[PDB]
Parts: sequence; structure tokens; C-alpha cells
Amino acid sequence: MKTFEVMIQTDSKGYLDAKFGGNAPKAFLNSNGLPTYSPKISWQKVEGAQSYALELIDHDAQKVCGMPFVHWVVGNIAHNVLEENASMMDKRIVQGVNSLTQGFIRSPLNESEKQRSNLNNSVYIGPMPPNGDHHYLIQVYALDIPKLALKAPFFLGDLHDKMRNHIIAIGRKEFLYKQFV
Amino acid sequence: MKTFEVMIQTDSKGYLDAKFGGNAPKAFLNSNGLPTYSPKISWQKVEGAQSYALELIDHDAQKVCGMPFVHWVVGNIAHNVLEENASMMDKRIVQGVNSLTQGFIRSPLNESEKQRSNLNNSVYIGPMPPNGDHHYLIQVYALDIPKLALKAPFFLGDLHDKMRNHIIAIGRKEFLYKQFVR
Repeated sequence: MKTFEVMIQTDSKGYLDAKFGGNAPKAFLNSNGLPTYSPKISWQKVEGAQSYALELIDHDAQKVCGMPFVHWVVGNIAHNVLEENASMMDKRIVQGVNSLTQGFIRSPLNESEKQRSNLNNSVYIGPMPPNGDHHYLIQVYALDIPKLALKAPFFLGDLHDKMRNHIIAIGRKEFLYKQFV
Repeated sequence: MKTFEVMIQTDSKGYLDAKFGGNAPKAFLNSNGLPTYSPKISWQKVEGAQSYALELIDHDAQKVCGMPFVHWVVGNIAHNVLEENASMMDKRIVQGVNSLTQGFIRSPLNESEKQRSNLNNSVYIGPMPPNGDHHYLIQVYALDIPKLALKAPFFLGDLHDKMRNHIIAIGRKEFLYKQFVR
């Protein structure tokens, strides 16, 4: 199993810009004040690959709420880049359900509202760390197949189910985002 | 940045034995019914590694409750192996808070109760998947320093803070565990 370099533009101190998370100027927040504007992320081409997948996870969220928080899951990435604002704009990628959802199985909403909430949250949600600055982990998977059989709404383990036995390489990369409010 | 192989004894079908997750015979549970009996996990020795660390996560939990679930967090592993029952028996390792904890910030519990909960749950908690069989992911880190500066209670994020810039290799292994019913 091989590895590859993953990149994302941060400042000198390794911080991603305010606009990509909770501290964003209002104009980069959606109707409800949520940072939905995804950053440009890119990585080395991996020979043999035919698509890539990506998960963005906050390990520092375990302290805050008991488990790590899922910010972004994306599969069917045809090329070695996600262009800035890809989450709202890219129409070829397929996107997984993030941890703001209230459509997980043990939720008290009915089947239809679970579905509505899952699709609603099948996007990038930006950093919003309450207890202080956090590191965030981008992990990129290089796959030996062009397409994953995934339809929104799908969850992190669904990505992994369809990726299983098809991963030729993995790339990791961390960034910082300042405390929120 | 290198990778290395990680091993765990499984079924011909890829399932870890019941005893490790609370379909377990009651002899392998604690007095409260919890699967705290950790499986033997080992991996190929890596060049330059002064210590190893491990984390065990269930991504399949995300669908169930909204987030992946942390089953086990461990640092200060001197050798390329954790022996069976290591979580209970190994004096040399340090262990992070698992996802049963109710000591996270923004739990309703008071400050002192949180500290207890965190410490009480600084152990391996085995698979208990409610909705069907789950895959679990073991991730092992090879480090270039012999000891991490970690003292229970500490979380997954803390493990990573101490390991940042010291990881010389990562190993990954998945296993299955049967749906848990009552």
C-alpha cells in the first residue's frame, strides 16, 4: 500500500481561512449561518487510479461531544483536485451525510424527515470548534475503479463499503481552524 | 511516509470472535455487562519505531447515531503487539477515553462526574453493533519517540497532538463483528 501528498492552502501558521468555517464573514454562510463554502483541496496523481474519494474528520470533536465529527464525505472524484466551493458547485461528485444530520437511525424523526435531513446535510460543513482551535484531518483515497455505487443519502461506512478492496493508496493532511464566536 | 501490515485473528468469513464484543459469554464481560476484553492485535515491526500507538473506530456507527464511534485509543506501546486482555492487564500502555464516555464537554454531568466517566471509560469497549454486522477499522501508528506525554483522561484529539510530527508509518486493518441482539 502506497501513500501520497495532500494539499490545502493555509496561512503561515497552518490555519485555513476564516471563510471556510464558523468565523466566516456572513456572506460566506448560508441562510442559517452555517459555513457551507468548501476549500480547494488537491493531491498528487496516483498512477493506476480511476477515481478518488475524500473524508474530512475532526478528531478534536471527541473531547467536545463524545465522538469525532464528520465534516465532509465525497466519492466519485474523477480528478486529483476538488476546486474551491466544490461542495455547492461540483455536479459530478457524490456527497455523503455529515454529522449535523438528525437523520441517523436512532433519531426521533420519522423515516421521511430522516431522509429530508440526510439529503439536507449531504454537504461540506466547515469547522466550528467551541473550546479552542482544532486540527482537522483530510484523508484522500485513490481507487482502482471509476465509479462507486453510492446514491445520496449515504454514510461514512457506505463509502468504506464501496471502497473496500479498491484502495491502491491513501493520503493524509491536517489543517487548523481558529476557535469559533 | 510508509505503510505496514496489521493483524487480528478472524473467522474464515472475517469475523472477530464473539468474546471480544458482547455477544460474548458472560465470563468475558464485566459485572455491568460490558465487553472490555480486548483482542490480541499485532503488526510488522517498523524501522526506527521507538513506540507505537493504536486507535479502533467504527465508521458504520455514523449511520446509527450520527458519528463514528471510538472503541479504543492506546499509546506508549513499546512492542509491535498488544496481547489478549491488554486493556485490562498491560501496565505499560496508556489509554484514552472511548465513546461510551459521558464526560465530554457539553455532557450534562457536573465537572467531577465527567472526570470519573472519562476515567471509567479509558479502556477498550468492544463492538456492539445494533443494526447489523459492522466493519471496524484498526489504525496503528509507528512513532519516532519512545513515550508520549499522555495521562488518562485524554481523548483521540490529544493522542494526535502528541503524535503530530512523530509518525513514521501507519498500518490499517478491518474486521467484522456480528450484529448484537438481546
